[PDB]
Amino acid sequence: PERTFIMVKPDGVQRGLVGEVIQRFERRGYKLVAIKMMHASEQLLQTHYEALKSLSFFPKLVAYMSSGPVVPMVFEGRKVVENGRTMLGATKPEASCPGSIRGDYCQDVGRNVVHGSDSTESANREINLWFSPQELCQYKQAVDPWIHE
Amino acid sequence: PERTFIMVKPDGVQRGLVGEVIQRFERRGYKLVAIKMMHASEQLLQTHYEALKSLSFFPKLVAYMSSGPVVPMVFEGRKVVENGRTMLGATKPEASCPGSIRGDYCQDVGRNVVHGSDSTESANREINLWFSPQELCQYKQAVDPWIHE
Ligand SMILES: Nc1ncnc2c1ncn2[C@@H]1O[C@H](COP(=O)(O)OP(=O)(O)O)[C@@H](O)[C@H]1O
Ligand SMILES: Nc1ncnc2c1ncn2[C@@H]1O[C@H](COP(=O)(O)OP(=O)(O)O)[C@@H](O)[C@H]1O
Repeated sequence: PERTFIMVKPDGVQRGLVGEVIQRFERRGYKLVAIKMMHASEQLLQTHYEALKSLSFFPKLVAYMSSGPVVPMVFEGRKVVENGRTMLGATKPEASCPGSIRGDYCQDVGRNVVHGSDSTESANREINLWFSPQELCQYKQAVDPWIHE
Repeated sequence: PERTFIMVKPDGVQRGLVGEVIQRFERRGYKLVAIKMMHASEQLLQTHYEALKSLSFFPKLVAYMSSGPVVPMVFEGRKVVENGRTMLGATKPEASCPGSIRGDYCQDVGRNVVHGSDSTESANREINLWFSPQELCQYKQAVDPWIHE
């Protein structure tokens, strides 16, 4: 069961885009299995972005990502990691195509509304960092026979 | 700070309407301050519906509301309880007007997608039943000066 970690950033919350992000995944048949709103601590954010810890903008990113609530969530379905990346669009909004989240809503790489896992290994790490196993819900989608072979 | 308790029911999750419900409140300027997905236990559901415990359909409602995950959430803003009720529409979908959630999406009172508090006192009780105070996030909406006097 492929899963990906999606997270609305503080600017996505402020601009009222939480439902929009969820709905883009639901409309593609993906199964919401976990979600919550929280203030993320600096330590959690530093671990989440550990691959970037050596970059100049790391402290600014961490301080920004803790400056208002975020909405982490988990979606499940076929090719959800790769399709999640396409649906979010390029990291830099000016490189993203219309129809993607960042192409429709963003103008600045530093205010690009949403985070999504870039690989299966990253998804598994991020899911387990933000959610305990008991927060992940299991159910069978009624439309399952019509969304994949 | 007025708050209301909104909850997507198992049929709203199955039919991919979670983001739609959130977005109707965000588009009206209301502030999302708490959300999670969970399997609700029978005991929690019986307390939530305690006013109905003497009615014939009570056990069926409780069993149904525990048959798949739900998405409880909390919104904050001026007249959010009363406006929440109008936005959801009448309990019986056939009595609800188009433009409301149940008027747009529902055909059966027993599958009417979403729950919302019917009064301020009910909202405070339900919020505290489903969420500990630490799950409620506080922030200032940037659009605050433009959504109310
Ligand atoms: N040059 C930059 N200046 C400011 N913020 C940046 C810059 N590059 C990346 N960021 C922020 O840090 C995050 C790092 O994520 P990354 O894995 O590089 O790409 P993506 O967010 O598309 O997965 C970005 O989403 C963005 O918000
Ligand atoms: N006659 C009925 N048959 C089956 N289910 C019902 C019936 N009446 C109410 N319910 C269910 O129980 C819930 C009780 O909520 P109630 O406070 O009566 O109205 P509302 O849901 O509009 O606040 C309804 O939302 C509905 O899902």
